[PDB]
Amino acid sequence: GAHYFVELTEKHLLAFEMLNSMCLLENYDHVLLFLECQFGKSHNLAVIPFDIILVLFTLSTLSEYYKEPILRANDPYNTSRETLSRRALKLLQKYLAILKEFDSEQYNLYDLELLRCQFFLAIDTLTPKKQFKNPYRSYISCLEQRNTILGNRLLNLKLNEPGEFINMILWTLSNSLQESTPLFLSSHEIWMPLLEILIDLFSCRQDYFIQHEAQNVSKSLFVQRLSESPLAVFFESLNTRNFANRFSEYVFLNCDYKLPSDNYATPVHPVYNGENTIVDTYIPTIKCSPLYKSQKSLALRRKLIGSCFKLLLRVPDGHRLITPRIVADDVIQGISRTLASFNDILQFKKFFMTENLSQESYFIPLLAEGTLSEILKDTQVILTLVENLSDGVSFCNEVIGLVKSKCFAFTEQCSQASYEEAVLNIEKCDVCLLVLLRYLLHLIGAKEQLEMLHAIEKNDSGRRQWAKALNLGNDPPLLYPIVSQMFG
Amino acid sequence: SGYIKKVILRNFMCHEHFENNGSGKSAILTAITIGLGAKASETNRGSSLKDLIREGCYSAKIILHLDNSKYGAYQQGIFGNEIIVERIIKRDGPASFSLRSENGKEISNKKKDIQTVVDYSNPMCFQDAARSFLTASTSQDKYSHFMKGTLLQEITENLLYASAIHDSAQENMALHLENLKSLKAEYEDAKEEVIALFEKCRNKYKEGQKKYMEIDEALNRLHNSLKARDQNYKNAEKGTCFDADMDFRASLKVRKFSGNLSFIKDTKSLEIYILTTNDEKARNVDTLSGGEKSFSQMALLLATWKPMRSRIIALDQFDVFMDQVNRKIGTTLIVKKLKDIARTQTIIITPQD
Amino acid sequence: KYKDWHFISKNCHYEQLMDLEMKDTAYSFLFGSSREFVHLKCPSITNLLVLFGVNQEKLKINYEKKENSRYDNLCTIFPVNKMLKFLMYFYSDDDNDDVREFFLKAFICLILDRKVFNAMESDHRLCFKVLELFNEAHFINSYFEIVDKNDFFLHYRLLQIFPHLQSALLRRRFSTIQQNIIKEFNEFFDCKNYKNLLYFILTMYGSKFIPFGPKEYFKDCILDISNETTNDVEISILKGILNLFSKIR
Amino acid sequence: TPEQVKKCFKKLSKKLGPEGSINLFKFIIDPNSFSRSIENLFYTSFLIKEGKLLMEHDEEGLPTIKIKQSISHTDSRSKEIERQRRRAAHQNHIIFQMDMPTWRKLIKKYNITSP
Amino acid sequence: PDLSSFQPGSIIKIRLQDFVTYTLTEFNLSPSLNMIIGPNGSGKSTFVCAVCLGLAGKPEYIGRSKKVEDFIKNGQDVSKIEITLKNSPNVTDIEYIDARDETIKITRIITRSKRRSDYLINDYQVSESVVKTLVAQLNIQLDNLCQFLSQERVEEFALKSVKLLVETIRSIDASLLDVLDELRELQGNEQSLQKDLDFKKAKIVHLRQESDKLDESAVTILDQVTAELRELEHTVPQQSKDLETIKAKLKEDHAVLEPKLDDIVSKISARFARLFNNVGSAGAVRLEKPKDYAEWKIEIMVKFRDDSHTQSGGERAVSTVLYMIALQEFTSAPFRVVDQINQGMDSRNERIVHKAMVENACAENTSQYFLITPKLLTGLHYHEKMRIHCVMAGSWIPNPSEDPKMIHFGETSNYSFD
Repeated sequence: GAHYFVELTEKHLLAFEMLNSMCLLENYDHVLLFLECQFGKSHNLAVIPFDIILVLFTLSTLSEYYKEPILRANDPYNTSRETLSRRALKLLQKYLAILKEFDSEQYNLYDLELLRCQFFLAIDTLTPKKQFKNPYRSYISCLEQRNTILGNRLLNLKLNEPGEFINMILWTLSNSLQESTPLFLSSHEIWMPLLEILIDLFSCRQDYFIQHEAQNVSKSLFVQRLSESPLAVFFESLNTRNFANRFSEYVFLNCDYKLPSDNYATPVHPVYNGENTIVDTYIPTIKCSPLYKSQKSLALRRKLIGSCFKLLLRVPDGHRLITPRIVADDVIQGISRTLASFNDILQFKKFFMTENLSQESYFIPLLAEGTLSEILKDTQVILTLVENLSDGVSFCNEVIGLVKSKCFAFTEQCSQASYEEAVLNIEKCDVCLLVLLRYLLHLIGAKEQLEMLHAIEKNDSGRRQWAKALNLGNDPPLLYPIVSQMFG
Repeated sequence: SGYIKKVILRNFMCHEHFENNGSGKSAILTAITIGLGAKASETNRGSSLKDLIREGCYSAKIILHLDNSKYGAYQQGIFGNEIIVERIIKRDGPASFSLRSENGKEISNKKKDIQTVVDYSNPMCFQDAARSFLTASTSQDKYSHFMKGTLLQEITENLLYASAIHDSAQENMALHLENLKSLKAEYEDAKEEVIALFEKCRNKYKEGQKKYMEIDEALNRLHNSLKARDQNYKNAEKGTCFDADMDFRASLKVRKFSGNLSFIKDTKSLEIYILTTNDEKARNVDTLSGGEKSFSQMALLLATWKPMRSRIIALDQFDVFMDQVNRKIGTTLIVKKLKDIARTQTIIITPQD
Repeated sequence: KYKDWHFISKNCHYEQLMDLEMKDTAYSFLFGSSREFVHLKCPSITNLLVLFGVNQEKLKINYEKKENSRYDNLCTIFPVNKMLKFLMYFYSDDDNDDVREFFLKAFICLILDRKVFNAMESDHRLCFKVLELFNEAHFINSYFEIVDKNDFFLHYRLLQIFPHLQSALLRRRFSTIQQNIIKEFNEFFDCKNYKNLLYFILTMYGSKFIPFGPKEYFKDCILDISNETTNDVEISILKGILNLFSKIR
Repeated sequence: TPEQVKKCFKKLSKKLGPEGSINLFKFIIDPNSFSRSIENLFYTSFLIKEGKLLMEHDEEGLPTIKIKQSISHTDSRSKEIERQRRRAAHQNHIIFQMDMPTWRKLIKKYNITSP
Repeated sequence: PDLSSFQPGSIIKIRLQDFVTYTLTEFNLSPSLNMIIGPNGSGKSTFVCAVCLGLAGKPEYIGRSKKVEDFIKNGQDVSKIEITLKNSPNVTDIEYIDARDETIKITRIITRSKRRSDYLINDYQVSESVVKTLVAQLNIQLDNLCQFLSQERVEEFALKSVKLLVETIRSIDASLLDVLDELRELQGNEQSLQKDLDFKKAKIVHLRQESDKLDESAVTILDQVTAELRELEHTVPQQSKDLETIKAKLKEDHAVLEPKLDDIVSKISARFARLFNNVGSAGAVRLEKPKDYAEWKIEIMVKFRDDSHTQSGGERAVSTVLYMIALQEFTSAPFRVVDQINQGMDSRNERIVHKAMVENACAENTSQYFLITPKLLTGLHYHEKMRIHCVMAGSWIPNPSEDPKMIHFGETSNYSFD
């Protein structure tokens, strides 16, 4: 009963011993059916044991595309006409949404706290290195003699291996933007969704850890209470001290901006053998567009970044965080010198254009301004839009000053010699303004709006006539038709 | 229903007429065994039926009252509401064997009738048979004990035999298919008396053909059956051995112990991982002694009969090497596990009160 | 077994679908509350369904031509979460009743086929968003056009993603219900219909009429007929589910 | 009375007292029989195996069985591990040999309890 | 050193170091008899393991374990088994020891990776063969089960009657067992060769059919048939002569085995009946001698009121105990070991066997005997020479490793008053 520990009622001991014995008899179909048969029926909330959390972490890591015969040989009938792995992931995500509600109006508080305890104990075992003990006593559990589940060894017993918990993030980020089916499938149904759950649980164990650590404590020691934080040990997996030029290059592994790292790309290998191989008796069915390919890969990269400034906001203004040796500013400028360096503007937009605008606040309208400041260093300054986030008159004065400062207009007479890069530069520098603009409207719910409107109209007319004077057959990257339509 | 109600003895062993060991302990079990369609050769308490007769009489008979009044009754409209089966043994001539109704009208003097009423026979359910289980055993002994108790070994063994038949059938069809080629080859050899010889080779080829499809048809149905049987044996082995697993953990909690029992299928053991109130790691089966051996023993007992849906259970002389101090605890476990059941009548017999 | 109505039969029109993605992906941050010119290549719902890979006149299951027994027919299908994203545009809340009913029928028939479900995302947010657009009474009365009596196979496929319909469709199929269930059980039991009975067991359990717990004589009827030991592959699983569901509270 | 283990506890915490102390010189003895003089020892072995009697030899020489009376606290979050470590503090196992001829030598100390 | 009543070859005191439950605790035994008692699983029935090891014995003679080093306490390094035994005036030809000392101590220190470690006789370095020959020259043989019966050896002793007869003959006269097994083998050879001769006769008759039915080719085959008939007619007399030789062998075997076995069985029968009539019941033994000698066996009849299949385990255990009592005068060992034997059987026969062994073990010129029992029954028959040692698991030693002055704790039968 160290912390967040919950003692067992007898009405749940039956279920946890039942499921554990079922898992002992290598019949996991009945294990999953027990959870699926009483999910949305009644207000009982049959929580999964933490050791049965681990096996579902393992059942998810085994999909048909590289082990079809084993999944059929476990159960040749396929009662629900689905694989064990997909049902496992569906069960994890279903209990995942329930966890981040704490909605006690229908469930019971004891059950909800037990569920949180089980998840936290499950995730606390993952201790990253750099290169089984059941706290319960009412029942004897599995995983005490069982190490492997149907070929794949385990997760907490594998990510704890040296030089591996840094490897699998690299694996899932590199293989997300892949054209080959054996490589693409390895991080689309295997390591994208599991990593999403991993990040979300590491973000929730932190949320619980901050409150129920040390109230009324010294700042120089409260900042020290963040070096052993779960998110701190999570980021300790990065085995470098060059985060101003490393963490900006781990998140964007397979992306192609202007990659200047003369160092060799990090070696990327599968965690489990045979992962990057398609099985003969299974043909893929889903046709994933490359746009859809990169649309669900940057929503994960940003969410991994979103868990980085979340500890960084908690670092006090006086001292700096100890264990990772990172600064809340060296990674705003580091996640800017690549973001403004993109080649494919589609990836630029889909990263900056975020589908969860409310939850992904408080750092997107910081990297936006950071990128704009860096890109005005080449377009030709002090940018203070973020400090103005409340009053719109400040935005309008700053933006009219900027457009009058010749930052949104094109460059000097060199037009066709370096058109392809200049146009990309100037259209990239506009998306950040658009995003900050959108954040302005969403965070705010007069004549200065009209002033900026006609100013951007004049600037757009100038760039259009510049494109025409460039004896060009197509239009420039206009900005106004979006602004006028959004404002109304 | 189907549970034995009353036992009637007439001049058998050391009892003339009644309704320490030797003084009426193994005699009842032998009467149940023989009065249910079994020979005295596989009883080891008298190699012949005529020797089982009380010395001082000529004819011995035992009346066994089955219960035919509930679900699973065998022809309640004909056999009344209580099956009465008796076997009469005398010193000479054929053994006497009858089917009797509730009121008393005789049904059938056929020995197959006894063997079908009961088949409508389990050895473990109904002293030395218990002591063979209820004694010192190894890891790869209790697995066989439980498998035979559930008749699972026999079920699996029959499947293995039929599986070999499928292989044997697969070998034969390969031979038949080769015979097609040779008869077709001989068809090429002879390709007016030679013409008659030429044609007669093809008719053998047709016989080889017709026999071949018969083998494939039979084999395919047999092969399809076995694949179902393998499937129908594994799901009758998962859901059956599992019910034995809970009643080992829900029975191990009465001494404030914890543990389970595995069913490792590649080395064929039934290791008992039991833990005490002051241990941390899953302990072995041989390190424990005394109370942690008898209480594991009797728990391993009670779990075995759970998966099989019967209506009466009997046991004799469970005090083979458990001390009385631990025998009382075992008795408490028995009464708490079995007294609450309203669909299983326990007929355990024990000398001490 | 392997043949479960495969609602998408033909191949998908991937180039036009990718182009219409390229148009739609910029349609999210200029609207999002107000209600479309991004899609005009599919002026009607039937055009969108045809572009999806659906054949002509496609909305019903009637079982004369072994309809819910079509084989694999390995044509690549399109991702589902975006599939619902394009379908939601044809909602037309304030419009004719017939088009709304057609839209609901198309939604239902695209839910419960093998190709779509076997490639479902674990997020499961769009389908619920479509679901809240209708109430359960009209969703279950003007429901799937599946035969209610004979086919419970798709009843399980329905009450495996929308579990709160558990007590909603039971009083629709069984319109006294507790004994209606057992009389229906005897019909399948005295029909050698061992395959259609499995999903019949898996579906209704957990509702108000057939709860869990040690208490029903279904186990009794499945225990009487087991003497063959070679009868059917679908008879030993059924008793395992039956005695597993008894030991749950 | 085969088991009769709890009868010793019911005589102890009804006549001796919740924190009383008696010895081999007082309890295991029997002035007329030898069977009852060793069954009491055997039942004491059961009681101390059950961990309900406090038995520490003082340097006087006489043994001390006193009723181990933990003050009533049903919490076991650390009482269980306290007892489990006390039993893990390995408890070298007394050979309490008592013989036939000398059963009359240690009656109390000089052959007088109740002959 | 109160050795006034100790017979030679006995054990005076048993100290033990680093055992599975025994870090350091000491006994001090008796010349006549010693009942060990205590609670279940308290490590009382393993001082027999300690003595079986400390007398240069094998580990398989116990059955508790299978490897020699399994007896070392897990968490320790070396186990020391230091034991004293009374010197005998007849044992001689022993190194590093004279014939004047009246107490000698044999000690073995088994280490982790070397099972066959050195021994220690009176604090002197002694090898394995020397200590084995010395323990043999104490005419104590743990090999002979009737001299050493461990917890798992009751089955090996009995509970079919055939091996009961085998162990009977082993205990009474090993030479009779040596002639017995050779008799069995020669009977098997007789049976095999009788079948061989029957086959030869049938084949002789068979070839006559071809010799008679034989077409010039018929006569040509006839000649070969006659040649084969002649060579087989040569072969058969050799088999007949060998069969006659083995017949003479079996005649000698029967003429040397049956009478002495019958006489010894009758003597044991008379002694058994004399012992068991005091019980108040009828008991006798039959030596069953089938035609197939391999099934020769000893069956004891029991009749308490006026093989492994017919008798109850308790009745067979009583028969074994009374048989050991009968062999007491026929086996010349100075101490005997019977262990845990009292299980699974009623209290009345417990009283019977305990009283019989008390009466027969404490008598004059009788060999020392060991009894172990997990239950001490009320109102047992006790003897003046008898001594009791209680073995207990428990909680409260001030460690003998810390205070060896207590190493005889509670032992009061070694105090002499002046």
